[PDB]
Amino acid sequence: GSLAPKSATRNPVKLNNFCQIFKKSYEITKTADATKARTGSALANDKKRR
Amino acid sequence: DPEFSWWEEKLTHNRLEVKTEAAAGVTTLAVDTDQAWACVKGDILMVESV
Repeated sequence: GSLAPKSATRNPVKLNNFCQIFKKSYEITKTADATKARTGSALANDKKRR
Repeated sequence: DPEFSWWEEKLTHNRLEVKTEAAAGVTTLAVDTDQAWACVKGDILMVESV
């Protein structure tokens, strides 16, 4: 024959993260582009590697 | 390519110089270095004049 008890409660936990910028670059001189060499064109191989 | 090459060839006589004096009746002659390689069996050589 007593009274009702006191109430209690809790809260969730917050989590977060960030976004990151990525960059990769390739470069070739115009003379080397026109120059014909074995192992194919240098620009395409550089693009593949990068 | 930025670097290019070509080949040229000259047509010349087969001229030999006798370094050592030889009298009539000598079957062996001495010439300048590596000059005798051009001649083979059957070639006709004639003494030249001014």
